[PDB]
Amino acid sequence: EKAIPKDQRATTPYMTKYERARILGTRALQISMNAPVFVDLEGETDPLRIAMKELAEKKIPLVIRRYLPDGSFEDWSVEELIVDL
Amino acid sequence: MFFIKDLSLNITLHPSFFGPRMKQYLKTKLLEEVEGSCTGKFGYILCVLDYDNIDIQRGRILPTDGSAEFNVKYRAVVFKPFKGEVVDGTVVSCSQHGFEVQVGPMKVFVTKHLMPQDLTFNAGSNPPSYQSSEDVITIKSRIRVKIEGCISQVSSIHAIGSIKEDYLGAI
Amino acid sequence: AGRAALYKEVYNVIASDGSYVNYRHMALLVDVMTTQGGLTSVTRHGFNRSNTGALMRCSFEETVEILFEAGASAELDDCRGVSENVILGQMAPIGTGAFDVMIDEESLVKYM
Amino acid sequence: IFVYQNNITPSAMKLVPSIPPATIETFNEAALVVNITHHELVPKHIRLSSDEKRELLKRYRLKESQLPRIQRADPVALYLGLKRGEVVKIIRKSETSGRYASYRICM
Amino acid sequence: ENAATLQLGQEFQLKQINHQGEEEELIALNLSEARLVIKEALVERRRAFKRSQKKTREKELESIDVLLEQTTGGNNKDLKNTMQYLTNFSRFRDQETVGAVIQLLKSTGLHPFEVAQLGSLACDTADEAKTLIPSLNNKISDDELERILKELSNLETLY
Amino acid sequence: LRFGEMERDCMIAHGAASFLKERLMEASDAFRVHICGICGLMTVIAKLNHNQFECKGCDNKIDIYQIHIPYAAKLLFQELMAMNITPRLYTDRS
Amino acid sequence: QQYSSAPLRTVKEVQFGLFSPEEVRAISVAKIRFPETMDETQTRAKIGGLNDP
Amino acid sequence: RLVKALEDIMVHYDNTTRNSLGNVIQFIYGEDGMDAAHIEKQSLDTIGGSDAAFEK
Amino acid sequence: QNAQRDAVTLFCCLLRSRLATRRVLQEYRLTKQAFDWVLSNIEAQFLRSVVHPGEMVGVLAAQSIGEPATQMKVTSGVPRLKEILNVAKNMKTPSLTVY
Amino acid sequence: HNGAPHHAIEEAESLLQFHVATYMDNDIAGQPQALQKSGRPVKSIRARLKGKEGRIRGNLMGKRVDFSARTVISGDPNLELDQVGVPKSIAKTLTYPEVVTPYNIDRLTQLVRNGPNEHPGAKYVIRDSGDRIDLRYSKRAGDIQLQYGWKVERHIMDNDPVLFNRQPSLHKMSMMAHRVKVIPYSTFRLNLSVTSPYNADFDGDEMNLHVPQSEETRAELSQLCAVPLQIVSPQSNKPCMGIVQDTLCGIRKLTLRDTFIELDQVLNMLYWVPDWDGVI
DNA sequence: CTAGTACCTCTTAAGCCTCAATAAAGC
DNA sequence: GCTTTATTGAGGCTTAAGCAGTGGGTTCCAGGTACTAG
Ligand SMILES: [Mg+2]
Ligand SMILES: [Zn+2]
Repeated sequence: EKAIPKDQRATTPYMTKYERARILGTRALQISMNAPVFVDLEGETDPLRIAMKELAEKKIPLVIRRYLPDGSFEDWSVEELIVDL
Repeated sequence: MFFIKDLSLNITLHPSFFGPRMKQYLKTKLLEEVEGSCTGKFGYILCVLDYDNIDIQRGRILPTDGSAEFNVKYRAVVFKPFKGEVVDGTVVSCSQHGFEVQVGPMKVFVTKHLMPQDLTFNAGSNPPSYQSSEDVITIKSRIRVKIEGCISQVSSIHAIGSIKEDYLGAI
Repeated sequence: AGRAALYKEVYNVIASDGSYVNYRHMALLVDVMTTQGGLTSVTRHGFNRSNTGALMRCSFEETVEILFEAGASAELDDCRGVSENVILGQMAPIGTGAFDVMIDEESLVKYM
Repeated sequence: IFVYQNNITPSAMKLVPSIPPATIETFNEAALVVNITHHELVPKHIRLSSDEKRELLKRYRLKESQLPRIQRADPVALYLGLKRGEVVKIIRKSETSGRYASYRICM
Repeated sequence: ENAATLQLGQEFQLKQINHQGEEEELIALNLSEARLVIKEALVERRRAFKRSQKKTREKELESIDVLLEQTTGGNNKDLKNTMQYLTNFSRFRDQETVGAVIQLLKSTGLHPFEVAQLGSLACDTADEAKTLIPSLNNKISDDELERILKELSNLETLY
Repeated sequence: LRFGEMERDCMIAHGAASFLKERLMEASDAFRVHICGICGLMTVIAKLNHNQFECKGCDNKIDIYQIHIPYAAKLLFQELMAMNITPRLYTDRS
Repeated sequence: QQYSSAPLRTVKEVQFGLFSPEEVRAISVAKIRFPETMDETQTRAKIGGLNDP
Repeated sequence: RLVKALEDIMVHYDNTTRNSLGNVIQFIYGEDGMDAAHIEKQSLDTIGGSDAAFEK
Repeated sequence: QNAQRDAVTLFCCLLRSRLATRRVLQEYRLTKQAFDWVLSNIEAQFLRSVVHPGEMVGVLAAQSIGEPATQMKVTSGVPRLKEILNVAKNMKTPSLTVY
Repeated sequence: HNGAPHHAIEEAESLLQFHVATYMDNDIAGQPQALQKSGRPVKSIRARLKGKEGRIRGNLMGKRVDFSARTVISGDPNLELDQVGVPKSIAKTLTYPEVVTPYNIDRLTQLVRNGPNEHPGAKYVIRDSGDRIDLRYSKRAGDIQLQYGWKVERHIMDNDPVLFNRQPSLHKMSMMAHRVKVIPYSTFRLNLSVTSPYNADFDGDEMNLHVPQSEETRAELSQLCAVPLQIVSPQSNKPCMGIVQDTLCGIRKLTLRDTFIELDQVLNMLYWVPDWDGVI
């Protein structure tokens, strides 16, 4: 019951800097552990650069759970989030 | 005792196994855990149904580790004996203290002091058996006995029963 | 009115030497000092006397007395505070740690 | 509403709760000589109905104790006669924003 | 302590929770229904494996054994023993019979465990049934108990 | 070096929760402790070689969860236990 | 440090209730009755005492 | 002392500054909800100017 | 909606003061494309200026209030800040102003 | 058990209570403090949890760190704003556990072959099982073949984010991330401007450098707390870090209308700007 | 005789109990 | 009309608090006394 539907979300759709940093770190950690890469690499080996490129191309399949103080959580996909930075 | 209920299982997966087939792989790890499981809390897990309808919740990523923790909720049928119930089984072995009866995935033992007076052990037949004034018991026999006590093991369940009320024994 | 006077005094003392501090910080300070019914002084007898997490107040000057009080009252801590997570060595609900990151199994297939 | 000149003996104070259904408030002549609300520092206080309180809690998703607390003997509460579990909205003028709306619930 | 006097444990409550949080009534099943659901689960597993890889007491036992070996075979030897125990002394072989039995038991509205025992255990006299489950003594009328017992006996399959 | 309280709050302001967790749990003393799901006490007998888990305080067999915490945390918990204060570590919210 | 089969999950709440003497006895595997911290010859720890194995 | 008092206060996704207990210190972060760094000193023309200047 | 409108009231006043027809046409000579670009840039900057969720507002406020004190008739300076933070039932140099 | 006179029993009970109280709380107000056999008061659990030296504020709120260094700081105009000089010895001692991957397998193998003694190398190679093998103690370091999933403690290289801080962290901007630049000297070197947020004076001031040990930490430091991101100070909503004293004087002198520059100096100044477009 | 071995030895913030007055109820 | 009450408050005494980090040089194996083993 606490979970809110996909619509009727009061959180800001625009990506937060903390969320961007967390997603980049998680993607870099996964890539460093021999995880699949969804974007072709043009002579690039740094995990952080690959994560940034994937975020730019919105190829990151991670999720963000916006947690309200009460406890309810709202799910947001990386693709729909807008990267202002 | 043949009860269908929802069970939640937490499964850890390495981030390396992240391809499309991971789901199937995850399912395999589910098949290697629920089958053969025997816990005193939830009893013995019998089977898991609706394999194609299994729903997996979004995986949980550790704060620092790259492993993904998925909480999968599935409907499964489990078995758990209770004191005072009567169940039927097949004799598996014979001994001086009594004969063990395999029933389902569990074993049942009957105390000698709680046996009919007419019933008596006999070693004159190969293998040793029991003779009664109006019943015959051997290794290959269906015996219905009442369970009076239950013992829980790490990966096994044992039952202690007796045959004193009427209509019990060979049927 | 007391909160407004406290904010004005804080602004005056900060600007006495010419230093400039944004209004938001002073507003937050006065709000936290006035969030309760009265004015909660920033001391061991003020906010440290509230009903926050036991470990959070333990990290303040009063260390063992608060533990004894919690034991007597059997206080329950939800571990939502920074101090609780720091002591437990877990990612506190702060910024990056406030939320959690999951995996979409439906987008993964199409992204592959 | 009852207003005294010098002071109120404790006997009247303990007798006041003798009438639950009827609420009686005691005020000092000196205290009411000058209206507090006319002061610039005090913002505008508006009483909220039970339905308004429920709607506010539902929208913001707050409990009774999460809202800011205000003393029972607060001069503003006495002026408005706020009761226990009553939420009052405070509208204030600030330099950073044109106005700000907060809420306070009596403890 | 768990016994036959309806003093279930902290988890075996009369109500159960659902994946969506809804509360439902506990539902039990008999041996025939258990076998049917197990067979359906095995068929579903076989279909899943096939799609993933793409891109009279003498013959039924062999088919069940080979099906178990093909999928979820070899992980544990207890599954085969349980399957043999269920199959060797089963009562109903047709889905219609078990469906009718469960539909009839639904009308009774008794505790799921009691109806499961009645549909699984065999009784012939009122006194035997009463002593079998002393707790369920002043719950079911003698006439109703006799009627349900004779109906269950008649519904028994002839193997 | 010592990670001072001032640095701790500065990093908290920075919002680098992961950095603080790594610093206070990986770059510093690291311990793994077992707690029951009913009594929530670190006094759990866990033979990893035999994979046998059992707590004398509570009659439970398999209700044990492992948690990674600094050695200082368990030291403080034991000291509190000496003072008849029992921090009941639970993995779920009541 | 060593492989463990117990599930891994961070703590979410910490109750601070009192420690009952009965719980102390139940959890206290050993007993202390020898003030000496070591046995004779200072080779083995006192049995059922301080610094017991 | 200030750090200890203000340690638990954080702004959530609802733009309300709340402590560990969840009490709302401010329904809006600084009565504006904007980021402190982005704030800058700017002049308001409406406040200044005479009636004739405002008209023209 | 009311809270959102109240919060951005000052910024709306600023926009009306600056983005006035007289100013846009007399003081400025912006065109359709230029005006649209200005509106889009203003909107984007305002959206970026929103407070980032999860930021430790309390810790930032504590640091901002503490740094000036370290940098630094009527009592003032560090003693005044300490008195204000504390309950300070007794006043060293109490004062009152009446107009 | 040997007869209870009830007189000495009270004294024994009081002594036991005093001993228990001292054990749980050595310092009792208005009561004598138990004295240890040696010339020091007996330490109790309550004393062990009192403050700075207590476990709460001595081992939980603030605890020692393994991967970190502390040393003096010196000015360096020839370093970028986000770039901090690092001694070669400190870089060798400090290490990062980079996991073996196909992308940089050759680089990690070369670093391992170099060995701990050589700065561009490593000192440990963590295997899959988790056991750590030292390279200096092992004479067959060059014969070890790296495998996927392993981790190697490689020396910090260039463009490696690391936090730099000064012990008096009065404000938020006193701890910021910098890109490591290895230098052949035993003194940390940082940009001139970052002195203002750190309040650095170079008069023997000692600062601390912390090296991240995970990808998550590196990403968070690069994205959350980075010197370019810390230029704007929320404390006064203005840039706390700016030009420095001598640089300010030089730029003021340069901007003077009466200041003219010869062709040679103009060309050199144009070339100095790394991002100069190229047109004079 | 001689030498081991142990046993004794400066500036505030809250709590509480202890004092001096004051209006009402018993009688 | 007089006596005995619950209440109000006001200070003495008390128990608490007391920036962060780091480099170094000194000192403790404690004194006497009696009982007992080689
Ligand atoms: Mg200096
Ligand atoms: Zn336990």
